[PDB]
Amino acid sequence: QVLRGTVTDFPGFDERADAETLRKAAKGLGTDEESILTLLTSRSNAQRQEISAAFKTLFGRDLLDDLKSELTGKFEKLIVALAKPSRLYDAYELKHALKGAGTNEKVLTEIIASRTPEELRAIKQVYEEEYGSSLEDDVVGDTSGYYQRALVVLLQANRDPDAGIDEAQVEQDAQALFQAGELKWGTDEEKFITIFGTRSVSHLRKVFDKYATISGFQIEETIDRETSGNLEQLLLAVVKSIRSIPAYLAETLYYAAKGAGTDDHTLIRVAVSRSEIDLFNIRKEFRKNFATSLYSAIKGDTSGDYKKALLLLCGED
Ligand SMILES: [Ca+2]
Ligand SMILES: [Ca+2]
Ligand SMILES: [Cl-]
Ligand code: NA
Repeated sequence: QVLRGTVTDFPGFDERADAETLRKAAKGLGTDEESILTLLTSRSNAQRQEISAAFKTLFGRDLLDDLKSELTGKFEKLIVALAKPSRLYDAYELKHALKGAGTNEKVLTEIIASRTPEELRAIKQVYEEEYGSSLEDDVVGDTSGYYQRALVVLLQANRDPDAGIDEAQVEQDAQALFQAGELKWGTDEEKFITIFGTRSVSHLRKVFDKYATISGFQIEETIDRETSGNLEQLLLAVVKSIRSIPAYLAETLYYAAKGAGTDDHTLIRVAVSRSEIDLFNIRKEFRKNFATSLYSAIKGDTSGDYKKALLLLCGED
C-alpha cells in the first residue's frame, strides 16, 4: 500500500558543511563516531551521496574508503551500508554473496524473493554495469539444483502483473500445487516455481487462500513438509513475502536476533536496504506479530555505537 520508511530528507541540507563534519571526526587519532553516527543517520541516502561527492571534490578522498579504514566492528559495516547508493545496494550485497566465500545464500533468497519485479531489473542491470558480469550468471555460477532454478525464475522479473483474478485459475493452480505437493509420491517442485514465480501477487495471494481449504494445510506448512532447506527458504521467502513483504522482512529481523545468534549482517541490510522504503511498515506490524517493539529489541540485544545508530535508523517507535 503506502510504503514509507523512516529516513527522510534533512531540512536545509548543507552538503559542504556535512562533508567536512566527516573530515573533522575522521581527524588525527580522534575518530569521533557519535558525530558521524547521528549525522549520517539524519539525512536520506540520496544526500549522503552528494556529501560523498562534495567530499572528494573538497579533500580529494573517498568518503567510503576513508570511513571504512577508521571504523571497526559492526559499526563499520553499518555506516558503509548506510552511505552507499540505494539503487546499487541490493546488487552490492549480491556480489558479496557470490564472492570468495560462496555461501551466504540467505542473502540471495531474502533479496531476490523480497524485491518487487520492477526493482529486480535495476539491481540486475546495474550489477553488470558496475561489476561486468551477468547477475544471472553469477547466481547460476554458484547456486545449483532447483534453488538456482527458482532464483533464475525470480531473477528475471517477469511475474505476471495484477491484470485481474479468475477463480478458474485460482482453483486450477491450487490443485497443481496440491498434486506437485501433497498428492504425490514426491515433489514436482517445477509446478511450485512456475506458480510462485510467474503468476501475479494478487492471484497467488488468493491461491494460497483456497489451498488451505483444498488441502487443509496452508501453502507454507505444506512446503516445510514437501521441501527442505534452501529451496524451502526460497518458496518460504516468496510465499510470506507475497502476502506481505514488510511482514516477511519484519520476521526476517526477529529470527536475526533471537538466541545467542545475532546475525548483524541481516539486521544491517534489512535495516538499511529499506531505510526509506517501508521500514515504518516493518516495525508497526512487528508488534502485532512478535508482540515486541523493534526498538526494544535492538537496544536489548546489541550495544556500542551500533545500537544507538540502529535506534536512530530504526526510527522512533
Ligand atoms: Ca583520524
Ligand atoms: Ca508429495
Ligand atoms: Cl566493491
Ligand atoms: Na543506503
